Amino acid sequence: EMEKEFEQIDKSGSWAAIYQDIRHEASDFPCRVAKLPKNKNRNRYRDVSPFDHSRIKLHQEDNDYINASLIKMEEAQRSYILTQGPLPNTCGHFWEMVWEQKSRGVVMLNRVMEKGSLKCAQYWPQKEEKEMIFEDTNLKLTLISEDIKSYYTVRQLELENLTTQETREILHFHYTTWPDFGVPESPASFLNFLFKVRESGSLSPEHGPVVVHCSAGIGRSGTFCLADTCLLLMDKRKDPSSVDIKKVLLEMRKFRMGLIQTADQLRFSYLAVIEGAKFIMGDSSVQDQWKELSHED
Ligand SMILES: O=C(O)COc1c(C(=O)O)sc(-c2cccc(N(C(=O)c3ccccc3)C3CCCCC3)c2)c1Br
Repeated sequence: EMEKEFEQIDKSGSWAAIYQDIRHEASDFPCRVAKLPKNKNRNRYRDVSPFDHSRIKLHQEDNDYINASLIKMEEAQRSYILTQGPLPNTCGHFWEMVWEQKSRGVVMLNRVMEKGSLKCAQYWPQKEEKEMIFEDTNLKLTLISEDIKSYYTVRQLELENLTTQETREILHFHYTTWPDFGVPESPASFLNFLFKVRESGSLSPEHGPVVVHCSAGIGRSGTFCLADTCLLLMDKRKDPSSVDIKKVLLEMRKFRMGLIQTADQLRFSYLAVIEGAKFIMGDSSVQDQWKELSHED
C-alpha cells in the first residue's frame, strides 16, 4: 500500500536504492531505427531513443522516424505519446505526428532555455499575427489565445492541414517552473496543473493520445504520466490500495526507456498520487485547496 510504503522508504532513507532497483529491472528493447545514420540529426540526445516496437511512425514514405513513443496503458485504458523537445528540423514532424495521431492536447514540462542551453526548439507561435508554416509537412499553426498563470500557461492553437484545409484546435499546457532533473514546487502545484489538463477534455479516449514532452521526454514527462495513470487506475476501481506505483512505472518503461530520471522524482510521484487520491475518493474540496496553494495568480 503506497502510503505505508512511502513512510517505510522515508524512514529508512532508501529512495536511491528503490529507484535503482527500478532501473535494474526495467525493460530493454532494441532502438534500431532510431540508431540508423539517417536519423542521427532527428535525435536530441544520443542515449535517449524510442524502442522500435512502440515508436510513433510518421505517415510518410520518405522517413517515418520521430523520437516519440506510444505509452499504451492497457489496464488504465489511457495512452500517452512521450517525445523529446522538437529540434529545429523536426518541428514539422512533431506537428505531423500530432495531426496523424489525432491528439487534442500537448503537455510541455520544460522551458525552451534551461541552464543556459536550448532544451527545445520554439515550435509554436508566440504571437497571433505571426503564424508558422511547416513546409515539409504542409501544416499551418496559429496562436489563437493564451492564458498565462504564475507558473504555467495554457495556449489555444489552431492546427491546419494545408493539404485538406481541415483545421483542429490544439490545447498547449506549458509548465514553466519544473526544474530539469528536479520536482514541482509542491504536490498541490503539480496536481493543480494536472487537473487543468484533465478538465480540458484533452485526455478523453475520444481523442488521440495526449502528447507529453520535456527535453528528453523521459524524466519530467515520465513523472507526469506515472502520476496521471496511477490516479486513473485508482479512480476506475475506487480503490487506492489496489495501485502498485512501482509496478505501474515498470509497465510504462516497457514502452519508453528511462521514465522518471531521479529518485526524488519517484518520491514526488508517490506524494502527488497520495494527495490526488483525496479527490478521487470524494473530497472535492481539495481541488480548490491545490489551486490556492499553487499561487496561480
Ligand atoms: O526531464 C528531466 O528531469 C531531465 O531530462 C533530461 C535532460 C534535460 O532536461 O537536460 S538531459 C537527459 C539525458 C540525456 C542523455 C542521457 C541521459 N541519461 C543519464 O543517465 C544522464 C543523466 C545526467 C547527465 C547525463 C546522462 C540516461 C541515458 C540512458 C537512458 C535514460 C537516461 C539523460 C534527461 Br533524462
